[PDB]
Amino acid sequence: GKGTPSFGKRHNKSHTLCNRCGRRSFHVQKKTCSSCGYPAAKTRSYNWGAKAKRRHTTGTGRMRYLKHVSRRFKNGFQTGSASK
Amino acid sequence: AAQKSFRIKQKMAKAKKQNRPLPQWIRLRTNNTIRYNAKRRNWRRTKMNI
Amino acid sequence: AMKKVEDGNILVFQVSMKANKYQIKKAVKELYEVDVLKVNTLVRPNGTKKAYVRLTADYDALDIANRIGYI
Amino acid sequence: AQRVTFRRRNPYNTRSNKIKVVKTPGGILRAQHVKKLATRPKCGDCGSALQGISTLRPRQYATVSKTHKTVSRAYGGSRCANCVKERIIRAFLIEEQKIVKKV
Amino acid sequence: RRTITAADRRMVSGVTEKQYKKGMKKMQQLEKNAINTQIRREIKRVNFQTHYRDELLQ
RNA sequence: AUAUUGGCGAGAGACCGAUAGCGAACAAGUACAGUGAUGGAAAGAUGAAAAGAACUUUGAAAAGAGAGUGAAAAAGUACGU
RNA sequence: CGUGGAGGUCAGUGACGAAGCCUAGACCGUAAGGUCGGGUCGAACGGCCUCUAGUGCAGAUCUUGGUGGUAGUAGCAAAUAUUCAAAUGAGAACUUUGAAGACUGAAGUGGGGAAAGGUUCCACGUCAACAGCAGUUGGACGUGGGUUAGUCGAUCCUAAGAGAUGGGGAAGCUCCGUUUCAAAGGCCUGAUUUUAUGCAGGCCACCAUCGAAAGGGAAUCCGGUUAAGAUUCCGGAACCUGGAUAUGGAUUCUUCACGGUAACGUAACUGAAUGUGGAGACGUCGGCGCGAGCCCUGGGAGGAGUUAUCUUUUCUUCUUAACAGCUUAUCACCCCGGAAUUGGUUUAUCCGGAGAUGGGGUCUUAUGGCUGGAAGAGGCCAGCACCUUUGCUGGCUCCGGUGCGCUUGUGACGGCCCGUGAAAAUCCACAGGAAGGAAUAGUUUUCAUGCCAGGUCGUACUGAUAACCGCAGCAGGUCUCCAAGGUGAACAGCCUCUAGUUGAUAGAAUAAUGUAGAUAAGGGAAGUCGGCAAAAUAGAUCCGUAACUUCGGGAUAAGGAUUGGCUCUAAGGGUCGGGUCGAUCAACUUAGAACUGGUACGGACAAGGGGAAUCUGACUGUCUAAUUAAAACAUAGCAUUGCGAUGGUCAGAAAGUGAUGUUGACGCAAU
RNA sequence: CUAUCUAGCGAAACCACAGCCAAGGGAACGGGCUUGGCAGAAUCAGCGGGGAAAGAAGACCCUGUUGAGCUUGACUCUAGU
RNA sequence: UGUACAACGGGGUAUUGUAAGCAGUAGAGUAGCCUUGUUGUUACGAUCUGCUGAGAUUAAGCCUUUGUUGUCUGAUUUGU
RNA sequence: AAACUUUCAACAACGGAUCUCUUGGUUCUCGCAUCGAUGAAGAACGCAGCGAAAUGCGAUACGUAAUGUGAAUUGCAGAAUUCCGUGAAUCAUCGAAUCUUUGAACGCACAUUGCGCCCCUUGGUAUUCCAGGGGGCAUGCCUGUUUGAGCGUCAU
Ligand SMILES: [Zn+2]
Ligand SMILES: [Zn+2]
Repeated sequence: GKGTPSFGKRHNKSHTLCNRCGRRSFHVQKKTCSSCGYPAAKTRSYNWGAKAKRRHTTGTGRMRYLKHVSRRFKNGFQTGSASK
Repeated sequence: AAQKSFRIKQKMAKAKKQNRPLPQWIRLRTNNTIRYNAKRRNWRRTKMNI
Repeated sequence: AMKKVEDGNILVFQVSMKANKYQIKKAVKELYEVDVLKVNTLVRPNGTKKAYVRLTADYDALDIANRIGYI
Repeated sequence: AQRVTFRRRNPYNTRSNKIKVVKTPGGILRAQHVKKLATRPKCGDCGSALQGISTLRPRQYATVSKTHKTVSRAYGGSRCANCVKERIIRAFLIEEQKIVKKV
Repeated sequence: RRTITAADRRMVSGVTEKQYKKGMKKMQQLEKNAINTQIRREIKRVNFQTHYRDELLQ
């Protein structure tokens, strides 16, 4: 049977977790993630996946550092002691 | 499985600590829209694909 | 755990996941001024670590845990 | 207490995961896991086995004495006694024939 | 040699036991309402098979 | 001088007004499906104020009937009409 | 006429109730539609002149959402089966306990595990939802507890393979290749502490790295313990590695042992660069031998059961770990000797002047025995006390036998091959003889003993007719280990012990038609496309068996008879005195004869229908997972074609690029 | 064992409105129309004539200035050699 | 509250085929005794014979009874 | 005749339309130019007295320091006049710091919480062994320093 039986022989993964996006996309017979070529330096992105370019792009996360630069520019990238 | 990794175990631990209800004192706040926990998960219904 | 204390000569701690049975040994040798002889660690499924230390005879774990404040 | 189990996590009957039942002091059967047998050291020339040399496994040869691994002769431990005989006769006879051809 | 329970932990943090009960009941109810809705709103296009073979020609 | 459906900050509209308008007015790129690429939702309104129904009684209990709060329970969290 | 919004206007209506909504209540208009009253309800909305559009729905197998009739209907019917009383509770066909009955029937409904799942494990509390009925129950809900490793595994090695560097290609994302056309590198003495190097003093020419929780691999066992963990914990007893280091012993003043004919031995007994060798390291089948565990069985010490009668009876406990010391063998080898009248020899036909037989010895130590561990543990029984803690006391825990038995391991051999049945880490030894060393002294850390340490991650549970996948608590599917008794050839089927379950919505009734399973007078394929389906035959022993034939088969050909139970006889072996006969142990197999019965007897289960001919494909095998298993495909065999490497066939975008090719015409490639 | 009756649980296909016939005519075979026959609540188990019964925007045929797989000495070109 | 009904029991009828148990001087033949026996005798021994056309079952959709025991006013609706 | 079926109304139900609302979108316009090897964007894990999220944050962990404000946070408990003050606060501001494991990701590798090397230091009798703490080890390229190579080449 090509169905209800042959869904029974499904117990070994062709995918596991990428260390750069954290989802089950790391093909392991070949070692490349399918949503961001991990060994590759560039993140996988194509301009036909314009939805995918919202689920991963800037603004999605914390923006630990980049959230503060408009605050720092406004003040002129000043430094030193706050004030009296 | 039994002979597992640590990444997996760590994620399972997270999913455990997530598998609790909503604390009732949340519901008494002054502007609250949260009635229950909708990100709830149990091994019968939904498998976490890790 | 409070059974393994008073039955054995054991203390049971929660320790930092980065520790390695040697740091633990020296930490108990330092903070509580005892002399362990055997550590057995494991990871709990809340992602924490648990440490069963066994204290040498001539150190009683009840006398220690009363000194701490959890009996 | 028949119908034993394995004691390790290799349920598949390889050469490494062999067992042997034993009746313990509890009066119950239990499966103890043997380790693989030891093949005799062979000779370098004739390829036959060595007489006087323990049959252990390799890294177990490090724990035992020199007497369990050798024999009091020239190529002892590595070559058969008769191969040595054939190695000595040859050497004498050659070096004497060359003398015979010199004078 | 014991003092603490979750009940004594939640006594101070607002809800007592009868309010825990009365909260759980409505919490469960609002969890079940959405299930009734999800089943209704899926029931149409759950049985929609992409490649059903229709074992009948003659 | 020019460009600018991106980012930061501002101002407005003969625009949509919760099946509309961004996919998302809400813990939405969330839940969930798929091996994976990818796909991808639903769901806003008690009332001015919780004053969110003390107390009595039947009931195994939910709940009910009386009472009571309220301007109004023909607003009782399943709550605007 | 009407709708959403815009500009003007009625100094427009309105919380003394706007808008909206219901109204077989009213009026106007041909009509689109407008207005009014009532009820409901609670905050904004209209008329008029004009502007402007996302402006008017019965429809589109329309989109989304919601709701009906059919319908309290089909139907909840595989998996042999449930019942009585009590306890709990609001409530019990379904929970718990007890008694009964029964099932899986050791290729299991048992006990564990790999993938996978992820806390489903255990407890306390609980029933709104889930468990297609119920539910006081639960893999559900709520709160919490829970996974202890120097020895198990990963980690380390490498296989098929993947993949950077240098380089070369490519517009480029990136590709080739993996030691290549690279200046690819550490490691040790003097120099004695400057340890930077003068020489040293030379060592292949290597040269990433990843890749197996089933291959390779350093080292562990018993008992006990928990709600749930344990080769991890407690107790006891051991081992390995890496390091330190001190005594004892050994050896040496002629510095680096001694014996033995020999195979070889021992508590030990320097040995560098380099080189070499071995183990790691290997198919499959068959029978033979040996062992372990199990099965069977005798005697005895204890306990339980039946007993109207019989039963020296039926059941059951009587155990001994890793590790360690001593001894223990098939093969092989050494010494003495010198074989045809050829002998020795295995189930199996090999072996000997290249030295058999024979006499005497050496080693390997799988394995076995004895002892230590280890009886003190565990088990069986009796006895005295207590909620303290749950304890205390006493006794026994012994001696055997048997085998084509079962599983398994292992050895010596044999057969099979145009098939000859992984590598590497790692460990050891040997050859060689560098350098070094002594007298209370030096080497000994491969002799014995002693000291220290042994990290990180996994470790619960199921492993499936409820924990994985299949939309699900699906009759499907998914790797493997252990494996009792009887019947019998048999792990078949049938019954049973240990262990586990007794779950699947139930009750009552017994109509048609059905599903599954059976029977049938007489005839016997007339039915039918057609003997589809079903039946008959079926096992073992003896007799007897054709044409045809590639001489191997056909063949269980066909075709006949027998088969139980009971009482017997005989032959088949081993011991010990008789055979250049006797007492005794232990066997399951064969043949025969009587007797006997409602002529029955492979008594249930299990279990071939046969024959004559034609068409076709040689055979075994393969495919259309889910309509076609076939005469198609394949096959061996036959033939043909190209190609002598600057090559044939094929590849790649290209390349200092690749498959065949670890190849070479008895080959590769194409038909 | 079902079906059947009962306690509990409880869907789906399908559905213009619906559901007695004959003849007539008619899109040439009506459940409805016309003329006649007839006609009495509510209904259970069965049945398989009918509802040109349900399933599926016929698959055969044809048309389309719609395509695709395949072949060749079709037209136009092409890797390679 | 009766020639009433039922549960049992009894009798008939019917089917099967001669029960358990006891006895035997039956019983191929083997093992023990002593006379060595036209059954000599004892033990086992499927089976055979007698009690035994016994025993078992017999209305559940058979017949009969005159024995034992027991039962016999619960609910609803209906009017020219 | 009632049940039943149908129609209408009232009340109640199912269901969530209409009306009103709107911290949301969409579109137009104006201004500004500001990521990263000083380790970005993004990811994993974890952090609160009681939180699963969202938001914030990083073992200094819904935050510390500093500046301004000048008495709150509030769901509960806890704090409490420090409240005529170097001072409350999920405040605002933000110029000092922290910033786990990662990621271009940089010692090697990574389906592993795997394996190394150098320096300083501490402990264990220890330059060598084990462990702990702190700091470093990527590649290409440039400028420069140092060392070295090549009968390429000069003078001696
Ligand atoms: Zn990724
Ligand atoms: Zn040799």
